[PDB]
Amino acid sequence: HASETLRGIRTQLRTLESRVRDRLESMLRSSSASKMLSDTIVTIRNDRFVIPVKQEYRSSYGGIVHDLFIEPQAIVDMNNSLQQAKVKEKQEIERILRVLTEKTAEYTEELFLDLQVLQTLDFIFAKARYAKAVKATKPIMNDTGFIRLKKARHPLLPPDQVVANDIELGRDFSTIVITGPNTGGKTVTLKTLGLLTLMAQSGLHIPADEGSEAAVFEHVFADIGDEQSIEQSLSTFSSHMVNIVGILEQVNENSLVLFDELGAGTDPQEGAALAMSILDDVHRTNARVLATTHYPELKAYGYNREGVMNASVEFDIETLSPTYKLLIGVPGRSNA
Amino acid sequence: MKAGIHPNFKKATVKCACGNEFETGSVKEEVRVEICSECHPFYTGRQKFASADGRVDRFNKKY
Amino acid sequence: NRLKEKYNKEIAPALMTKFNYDSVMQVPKIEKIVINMGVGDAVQNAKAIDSAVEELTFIAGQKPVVTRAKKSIAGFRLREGMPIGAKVTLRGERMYDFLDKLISVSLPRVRDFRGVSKKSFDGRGNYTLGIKEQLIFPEIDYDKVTKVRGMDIVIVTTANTDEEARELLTQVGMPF
Amino acid sequence: MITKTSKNAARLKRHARVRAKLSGTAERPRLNVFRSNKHIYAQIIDDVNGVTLASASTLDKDLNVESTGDTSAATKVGELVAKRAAEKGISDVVFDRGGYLYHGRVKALADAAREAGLKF
RNA sequence: AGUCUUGGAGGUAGAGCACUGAUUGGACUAGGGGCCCCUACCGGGUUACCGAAUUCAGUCAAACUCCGAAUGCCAAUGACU
RNA sequence: UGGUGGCGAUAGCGAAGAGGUCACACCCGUUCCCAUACCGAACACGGAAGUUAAGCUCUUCAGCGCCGAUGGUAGUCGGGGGUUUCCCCCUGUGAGAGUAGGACGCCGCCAA
Repeated sequence: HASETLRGIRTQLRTLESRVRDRLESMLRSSSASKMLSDTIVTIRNDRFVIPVKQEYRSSYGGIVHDLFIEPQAIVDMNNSLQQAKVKEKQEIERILRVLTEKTAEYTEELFLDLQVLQTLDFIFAKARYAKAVKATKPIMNDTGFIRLKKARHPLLPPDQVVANDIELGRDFSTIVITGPNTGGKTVTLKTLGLLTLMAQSGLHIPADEGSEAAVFEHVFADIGDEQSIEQSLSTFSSHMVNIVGILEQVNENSLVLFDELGAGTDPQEGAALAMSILDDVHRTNARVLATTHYPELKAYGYNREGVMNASVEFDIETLSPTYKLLIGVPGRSNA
Repeated sequence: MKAGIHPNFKKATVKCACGNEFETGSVKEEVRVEICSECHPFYTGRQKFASADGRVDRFNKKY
Repeated sequence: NRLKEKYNKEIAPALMTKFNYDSVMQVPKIEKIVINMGVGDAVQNAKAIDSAVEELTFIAGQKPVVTRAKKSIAGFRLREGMPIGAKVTLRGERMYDFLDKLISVSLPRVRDFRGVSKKSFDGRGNYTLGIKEQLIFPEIDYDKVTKVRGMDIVIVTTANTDEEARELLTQVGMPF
Repeated sequence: MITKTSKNAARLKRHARVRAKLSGTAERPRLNVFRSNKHIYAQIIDDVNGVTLASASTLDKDLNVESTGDTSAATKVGELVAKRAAEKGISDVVFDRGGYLYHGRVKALADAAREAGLKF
């Protein structure tokens, strides 16, 4: 149905092949000729139908010896016509492929616009399938630099292993200092606030409950590092200090800043003094700050400064285990 | 199958140097090989080395 | 297995649809594979008959037969009843395993294998060879190999024409 | 294109080879047995007149079994043939194995006939 | 014993190629000789110089018959001499 | 339809169609019975995934092959004759091939 020429070539091929088979069969049912053959059956050599032939019978035949195997002279013309029909076939197919190229060339704008529409829809629908797949809510997303992660969860933990915490920042206070011994909830609270902020600022739903709010920061800053390897505790203090210097050069009122154990890896009094002075420097920019510390001196910090709030992580002395529950407004006590 | 006149047939995992694994009932419990079907170039279609070196001479008129 | 399922699921249906057969079992089938050794060199080496008999038992567990001269000849110093060559008939899982081993190792193991003979179709629909090397595939124990004369293999099929047999062999994997 | 003759041809050549020496006459009729891929049939015939005296098969409605080609089915067919030959007082019979080996179902039927009382 | 009657065994004259042999002409013919070209007796171009085999037609056979008489022999039932 | 016998291939070879839901065969494997100078190829062991291609049945034809007249002819028992390495006449008998024609089968038993 592509072209009448292609239909005629298909008819020529099938009729010429049928004439080949009928001519071979008329040779093969001839009783006088059956003596000269190896077999009364068709065979193929070199992309041709051929007769199988007795080697001693050679000079009796009218045909091309392939191998005996012989292509009879009356069928050479038929096979040549079939070859010309294959040439006409591939010419027809290349012509039709050029016509299809033209018909695609006519609808270029439609194909590109449909491709853009479907890539937009696949992007939108994949985001929404992810948002349903982690059972997550739309954050109420604001220019006021304000956060309220209701019952917030660390996204990288299992939903049954994680502990849910209310985190609120950037309304009554711009800075929170989480105080207390190095219990595994301090750093996890920092990473939770940071992860959920980057998720939310990308329009990906967060593991926090309905009516949660999150902030449209112009920048996010982090000094969250592992104390890697005791061959390098001053490479840790120095690495933190180099990162802190880089944060202090760039921070503004539209920034989130996350600080893990400010001034760690040195003398605790100098570390606490550095930490207070760095927090005061950043706090004056009206940046949103979450900091952790084990330093006792920083337990007084959020009582003595307007716009700062103290927090701690709850610890069970009866089990010797962290509860990972954040207590906002309560400074951490030591239990050593 | 006569009794005891023939050796015991055992399923073996024919191995190749290229990693191809073939299984055939053989006398040996295992058969290590270097060139399997796919490893041999003829089975790889137009082999790269052969298809590259099979060019005809050009009289060496480069110089 | 590894060959029976492949055949029944790819070669039979495809070939049936290609050749437009009027029945299911009209598809040509490989009935058997006969392996022969041919040698009357036994005249000069009486122990040569033992050769290719211990090798054939390892090639295929089926013990060969000590075929004997059906007619005497003076040109070859032969007398009727003297042993000449060996015969083996593989029918069943044995022939499938032999085909698998062959295709997988023997042909690719040959150094100068390229475009096997197309000629050696019977006309009738069978396919016929005389491997000239006695150590073609690994079960021949190169170390224990002393003589170098290979084997006759004769593939027999129910094909009524050479064309359909060629198609069957090519679809099976015969690298023509 | 390997071809092989049908088993029935071989069976007929064997049956003719057997009949070349034995035959059924009065007071000594034959006992033919025919194997089928799903059944088995037995007949008592007089070669002199070309007339059958009694017959049986796995298709009979009496003494039937679901095996249809088992040693037990052959034994029951032989018992039924012997019962028929007792009802029709021939009192004697000669066994005509239809080229089949006296190994399996044929042997079972013959033993059934012997146990019933058909003296060969 | 003779025949009127029937049924037999049989391979002789006759005829014949359906076996085994001899053989004539025609069509075809693998293959072998001769001019030879270069030329590893490898490749060809030809021959009415011969020709296995097949085919068409046509001949002959005590020790050749796909066939087969007339006569002669055996005996029987019914019959006359 | 299957099994089983007689009748001289007028039955047989060759070419084309239709039949398996039953029945008969193809077919699936070898644990059991049995086996192959090698083998489930054959013979056996149990069954029914599918197949009417083949085997087997019903049809068609005169192509190989077969049967096959009448008449005449050759030959010939007996009698007779002649130029007698042979021939002729009479009573009777009577070939082969060739044809005309027939034929792609007839009947007996048993089960369904």
